[PDB]
Order: sequence, then C-alpha cells, then structure tokens
Amino acid sequence: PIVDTGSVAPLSAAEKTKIRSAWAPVYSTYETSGVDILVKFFTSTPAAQEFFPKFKGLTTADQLKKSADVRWHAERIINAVNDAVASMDDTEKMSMKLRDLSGKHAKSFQVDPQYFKVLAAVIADTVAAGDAGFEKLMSMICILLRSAY
Amino acid sequence: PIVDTGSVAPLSAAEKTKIRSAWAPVYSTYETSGVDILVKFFTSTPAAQEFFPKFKGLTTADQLKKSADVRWHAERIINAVNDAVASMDDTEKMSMKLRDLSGKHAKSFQVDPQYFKVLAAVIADTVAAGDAGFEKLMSMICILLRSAY
Ligand code: HEM
Ligand code: HEM
Repeated sequence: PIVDTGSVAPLSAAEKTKIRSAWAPVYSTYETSGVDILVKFFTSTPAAQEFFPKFKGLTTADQLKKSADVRWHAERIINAVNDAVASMDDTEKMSMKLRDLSGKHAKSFQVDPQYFKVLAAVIADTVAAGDAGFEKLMSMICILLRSAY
Repeated sequence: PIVDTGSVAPLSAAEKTKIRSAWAPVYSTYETSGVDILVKFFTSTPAAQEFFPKFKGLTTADQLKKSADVRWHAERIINAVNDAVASMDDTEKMSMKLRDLSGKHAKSFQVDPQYFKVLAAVIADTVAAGDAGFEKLMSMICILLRSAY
C-alpha cells in the first residue's frame, strides 16, 4: 500500500517504465483526469473538506466540476505529480520540489498531513490501480510532502 | 498604452470594478482563454519563441493547442494575472507575488524582459480591448515583472 513515513526502496528501471506508460495517457488530458480525481477524493472524504476554503458551499460532485477554483486546484495537483514522474531519474530534483511543496502546505495552507496518502491513493487507483511500482512513487511523494511538518 | 517602466497612477474604484467585470467571464474559462492568448502571442512573435524550450518543434497554432505543455504554461500565466486582479485592493500583496515571479523569470527562465509588455498587450486586447483601466493593471504587472532584472 501507500506509506507516508520512513523510507522506500529506489524505483527500478522496470518500474519507472511501467509508470511512464500508465501515466502518459492520464496526463494527455490532465484537465479532466485532475478534476475527476480531486472531485472523487473530496466527495468521499468529508473530514478533509474543511481544508479547501475556496470550495465552501460546493457539496454536489456536479457543482465542483463546474467551479473554476476546483479546476485550477486540481490542475496544479495533477502537474506536481507529473513533475515527479518526470524527475524519477533525478531523485535530487524531485526532493527539492516536493520539500518546498511540503513547506507551503504546512505553513501557509495549514492542511492536516494525514490526507496526503488518502488523495495519493485515489491518484494511484485511477492512474494504475494495482501497480505496486506506482505505489512507491506515491509513497515517496507522500513521505516528502510530510517532511516539513 | 501598456508601459513596463517608471510608474503609473493608482487604480480608481471605478476602474477596478470595470476590470472585475471584464475579467470574470474570461477566467470562468481560463483553460481556453489562456491557451488562445498564449498561442496568439507565440505564433505572431517569433523573436520570443526561442524562450519556450518545451515548445521546440511546435510551429502550427494547431499543434500548440494540443500540447499539454502549452496548456499548463498558459494556465499558469492566466492565473498569475487572476491573482493580481484579486489583489487590486491589496497593492502590498500584489507586489510580493509579482516581484517573486520577476525573479524566477530573470534568474531561472532567463527570458528577455522586453516581451512582458508584448504578451500583456494580447491579454489586454483579448480581455477588454480598449479599456485604459485594464491597461494600467497590465502596466503595473509589467513594471513589477521587470523589477528583478
Ligand atoms: C496528492 C498529494 C498532493 C500534492 C502533490 C499536492 C500538490 C499541490 C500543488 C501543486 C499545489 C499548488 C501549490 C501552490 O499554490 O503554490 C497545492 C496547493 C494546495 N494544496 Fe496540495 N497537494 C497534495 C495533497 C493535498 C491535500 C491532501 C490537501 C489537504 C486536504 C491539500 C491542500 C492544498 C491547499 C489548501 C492548497 C492551496 C489552495 C489554493 O490556494 O488554491 N493538498 N497542492
Ligand atoms: C504576461 C506576463 C507573464 C506572467 C504574469 C508570467 C507568469 C508565469 C508563471 C506563473 C510561470 C510559472 C512560475 C513557476 O511555476 O515557477 C511562468 C513561467 C515561465 N515563463 Fe512566464 N509569465 C509572463 C511572461 C513571460 C514571457 C513573455 C516569457 C518569455 C519570453 C516567459 C517565459 C516563461 C518561462 C521560460 C517559464 C517556464 C515555464 C515552463 O516552461 O515550465 N514568461 N511565467
């Protein structure tokens, strides 16, 4: 499963290749992909809904998909992941980016760090439900997004 | 016209209101708006094309609108402006954001500062062709994006 603590073994050349493949199609239409994922996560995880101030008032999955605020937010998340995917070969760069992102969440957005793996789960279940290699990537991302807390 | 040097008078309550109105519709579909603007700017201003490394190979306005890299890039620009519009009342905040953005362009992206006003012109011509109040906002944005150079 997806972890957000400790450490995970390096990604193997085989795993990286599987990821790039499973990913490519999803990013080709991140506009949509992104929105669905975020809408799915949000509608099914009420406890974290209070952390998206700009979505106050939006309850149905219908309204959300029509809000430009939901789309922007969803588009940024989906690309942060895309950035990671693109840095799988430069673990150095991937860290700097996410560690910076971790800081923003902890100091400015003040979001509960427990949902990182919950949303990561939806992204994984959507992009490549079942792949363990992709679960590693999401675990690294989660572990790093919590580094600032 | 749009300036990127010196200073400009403060926005009047009247101008701000005109701006918010002319903007709202555009942002409601920034996904599209953004792409068109960026595609227009890029296709008609060759001299600045070499500054978008990720667009190498893309020449027709057809290819561009299909590239996820163009879309992401266009979506970020369009929102930076949206951020400004939202800060028209807090000139303080608007500065910090843009001054930071100025730095990234000068130190990391290494873009020629002369195109800020050229692209700003297309955004203005598209969102509210003719409005002088909107030209002020774009001027403030341009003056600030050059502060780091
Ligand atoms: C799946 C892992 C996640 C990634 C990679 C991620 C990525 C992002 C990105 C790319 C941004 C833009 C940062 C910026 O504005 O400069 C961001 C902003 C934000 N994130 Fe996360 N995020 C993740 C999970 C979460 C979770 C679980 C929450 C909390 C429920 C959350 C709440 C927010 C909020 C409140 C903002 C800013 C809202 C705004 O001003 O639009 N994020 N995130
Ligand atoms: C209309 C004024 C402009 C605004 C408000 C603006 C805003 C932005 C924003 C928000 C980003 C991303 C910042 C980040 O994530 O680090 C960006 C990136 C960038 N901008 Fe600008 N920009 C403007 C004009 C320009 C111009 C005219 C050039 C070209 C000469 C330029 C070239 C770049 C480059 C090279 C990037 C890298 C993005 C990438 O390909 O990944 N920008 N800009």
